[PDB]
Amino acid sequence: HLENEVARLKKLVGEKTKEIDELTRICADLI
Amino acid sequence: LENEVARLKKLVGEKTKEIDELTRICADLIS
Amino acid sequence: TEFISRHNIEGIFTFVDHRCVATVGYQPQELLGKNIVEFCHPEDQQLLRDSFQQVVKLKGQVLSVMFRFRSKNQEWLWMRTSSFTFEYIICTNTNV
Amino acid sequence: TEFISRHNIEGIFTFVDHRCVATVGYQPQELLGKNIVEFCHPEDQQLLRDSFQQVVKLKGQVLSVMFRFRSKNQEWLWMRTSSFTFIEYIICTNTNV
Repeated sequence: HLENEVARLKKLVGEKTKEIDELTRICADLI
Repeated sequence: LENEVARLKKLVGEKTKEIDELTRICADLIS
Repeated sequence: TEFISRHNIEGIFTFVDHRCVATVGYQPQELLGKNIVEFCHPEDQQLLRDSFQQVVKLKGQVLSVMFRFRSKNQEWLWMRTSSFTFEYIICTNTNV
Repeated sequence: TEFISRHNIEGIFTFVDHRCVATVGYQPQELLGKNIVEFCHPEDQQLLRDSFQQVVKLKGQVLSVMFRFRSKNQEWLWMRTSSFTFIEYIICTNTNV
C-alpha cells in the first residue's frame, strides 16, 4: 500500500540522480 | 514507514531544485 | 521554453533533460538511442543532416538550424536548434 | 575531487553541487548562504578576497587562486579554485589536490 509509494519514490530519485550526473558532466565539460 | 515517503518527498524536492539550478547554469554558459 | 539535447557524432540521442516533455511531448526514454533525423520533416531532413555535418568542421562553433519536429501528437513543430560540438554534440532545441 | 560552486559578487554560495561532500566534507546545505572566505585560511584569506575583487572587473576572464580550505573534519585542504564571472553570478571550480 505505502510500499508502492516508497518504490515509486526511490525510482524517481534514481532518475533525477542520473540526470544530475549527466548535467554535471556537461557543465564540467564546457569549461 | 510514512517517515520514508516524507523523507523521499523531501529528497526529491532537493534533487529537483538541483537540476533546475544546474540547467539554468548550463543554459547560461552556452551563450 | 526549450530543452538541451546531447547527441553523438551521427546525431543519436545520448542524453535529454526533463524539458523534452513540455516542449515536444516525448519522454527521455522515447528519444534516447534514436536519431534526431527520424523526428524531422522529410522536407528538412537534408537541411538538418547537412547542418549536422557542419558542426564537426566548425570545431566548437555554434550553428542554428530550423526544422519541423514530429511531436507525440503527430504534429509538426518549428524548432530552433542551436547546436555545437565539444566527442559529442550538444543541442539547445527551442520551440517557437 | 572537485565541485562546481556558484557565488554572487561578494562570494556567497548560491549553489553547490553534491560533490562537495567528497571534496571538502561539507554538504551543499552546510555551504549554501555562507561566504567562501569563512572557510578560507586566515593566513591566505586576503588573497582570496583579492582574487574575487579581480574577477569582477575582469568581466568574462578566468582567474585562478589556490588557498587552504577547512574540511568538515577540521583539517586544512589546499583548494585550487579556478573561477570566472557571467554581472549575475560567479562560477567557481574548486579542485582538491
